[PDB]
Amino acid sequence: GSRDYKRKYEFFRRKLKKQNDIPNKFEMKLRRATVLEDSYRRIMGVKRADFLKARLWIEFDGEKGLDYGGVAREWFFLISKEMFNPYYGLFEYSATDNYTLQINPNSGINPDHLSYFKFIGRVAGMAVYHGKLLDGFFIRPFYKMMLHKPITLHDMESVDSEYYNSLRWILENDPTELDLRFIIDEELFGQTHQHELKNGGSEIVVTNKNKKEYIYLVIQWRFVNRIQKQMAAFKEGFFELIPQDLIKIFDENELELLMSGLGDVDVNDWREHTKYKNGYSANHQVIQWFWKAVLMMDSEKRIRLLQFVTGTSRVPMNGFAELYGSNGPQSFTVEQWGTPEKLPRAHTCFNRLDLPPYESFEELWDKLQMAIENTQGF
Amino acid sequence: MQIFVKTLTGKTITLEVEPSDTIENVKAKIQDKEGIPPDQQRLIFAGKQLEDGRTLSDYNIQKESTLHLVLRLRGG
Amino acid sequence: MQIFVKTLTGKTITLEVEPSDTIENVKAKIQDKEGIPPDQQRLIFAGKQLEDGRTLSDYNIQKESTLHLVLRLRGC
Repeated sequence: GSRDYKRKYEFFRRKLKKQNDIPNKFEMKLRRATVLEDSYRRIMGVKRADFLKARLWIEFDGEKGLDYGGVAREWFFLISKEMFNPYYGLFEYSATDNYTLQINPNSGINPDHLSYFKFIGRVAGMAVYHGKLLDGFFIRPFYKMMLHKPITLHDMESVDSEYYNSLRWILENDPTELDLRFIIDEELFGQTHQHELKNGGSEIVVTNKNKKEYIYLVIQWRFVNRIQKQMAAFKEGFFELIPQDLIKIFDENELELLMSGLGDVDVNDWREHTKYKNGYSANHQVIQWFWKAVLMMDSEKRIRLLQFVTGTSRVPMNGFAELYGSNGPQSFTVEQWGTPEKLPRAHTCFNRLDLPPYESFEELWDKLQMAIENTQGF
Repeated sequence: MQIFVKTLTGKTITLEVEPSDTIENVKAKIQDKEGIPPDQQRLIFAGKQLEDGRTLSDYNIQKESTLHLVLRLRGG
Repeated sequence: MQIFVKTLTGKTITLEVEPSDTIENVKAKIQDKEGIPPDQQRLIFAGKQLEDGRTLSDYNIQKESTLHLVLRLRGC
C-alpha cells in the first residue's frame, strides 16, 4: 500500500469521531513487569469505552516527564508482547515454524478468556484510533473475519501450504482409495480427541459426491467454527473504538498494514543469534560483507531475505533467540557452500543460508539481491 | 527423574524431580528455572490440570514423561 | 531466431538462438548475460518444464517465443 493506501488512510482518520464529553486525556499508570494485568484492569474498568479515545497519558513505574507519544508507542509494544504471548493461551502461532498469530481454540482453559479477547480488541482499536501499531501479525483469515469475509480453501494456502495442496489434490483427484472419512483429530497437550464434521461421523468415506462439502467443513473447523465466541469478543472491543462500517474500506492486506505496519526486523538481534558453519565465523570476511549488505538493505528487503532463508517474514515474540524450524528450535544459520559464481541457496526447514565465499562485497550484494528478488512467497 | 514440560511456544524444558515430590514444588523448580511464579502456572498431564491437592505419584508421572505448562490469567 | 526470457521480476532477457540449440545451451546463454549457473535455472514454456537434453525444435519454440525463468535455490 502506497498512494492509494495513503488516501484511504487520510479518508479514514478524518472520519473518526470523538465526543465533546470526553476528558482531554486517558490516564494510565502501569508497571512494566505487570503490564498485561495492569493494562487489563485499567482498560476494562472504564465507565465508557469512548474514554479510550482521549490522548493517552501513560506513566510507567513512577517515571515523570517522558514524551507522551514515545511512552504510548512503548506501551503498545509491551502490551502486544504480553497479549499475544502464547503462554497465556489466548493466541498461538499458526504453526511450529511460523509466528503469525491465531486465536487458540482452547483459550477457555482460562475461564476469563472472553473478557481478555475484548480487552485485546480494545487495545487493537486504540492503536488504530491513535495512529500507533501493534507488534504482532495475525493469519489472513483473522483479518478476513474482522471484515466479515468468508473463509475458503484458498485462504489455507497462506497459512499451511503443505495442508493446502493435499486438500487441493482431493479436489481434483478421486479420494476414495484411502478410506478418508469426515473425521478430524485435534491435538491438545500431547493428547488426541477426535472430531467428526457431521452426524454419522466415521462411517462416511470421502468420495466425489461428498467431496466439496468435506473440504468446506475442514476449513470452517480449522479457522472458524471453534473460535466464534473469542472472535466475537475481540470484534466487540475493536468496534467500540473503530466503526465496523468504516473499517470496510480496507481489504485484508491493508488492514494488516493498518494494525501492525511492515514488521521491521531488528538486525542487531538477528546477527547476535546467528550460527555459522563449514568455515564461517562472525569475523570471516564473507560474513562481515553479508551483514554489511543486510544493513544496507531497506526494511522490505531485509524481510524478504528473512523469508527467503526461513520460509517466513515474521519473527517470534522473543526474537531471533527463539527461532524454530520444522524439527524444533533452529537458529538462523549461514553455511559456507558452493563457489563464487553461484547464487545463494536456502534450506527453509533449518533456517539455513548456503552462502558462497564471494570474493568482493559487490558480488555478494548483486548475487544476494538476485536470489531474494527472484524467488516468491505464495 | 527427568521430566519434560512443554510451553505453548514449543519450548520444552527439563527438570530434575522426585516421585515423592508434589506438583507445588515442581512449579517451584520451574519457578527456579524460568522464573515463573508457581501460583500463575497451570500444569497439565494426560490432558488434565494437575491439582496441587495431590501428588505426582497419584498422577502416575513416569520418567521422561511429558508435562504442559500454560499461564493463568488474573481477571478483574 | 530471437527469443525472450521473462524473469519473476518482469525483466526480459533477449537471446539469439537456433532450433538445434538445446535447453542446456539456452541456460548457458543465460549464464553469460545474467551470471546465473545453469543448474540453478529452470525454464518454462507453455506451462511445462523444459528438459536439458532436448532442443528448441522439439518443443515448438518459435521466433519471438517467451520462456519463463524460475530460479531453483530453495528447499527444506
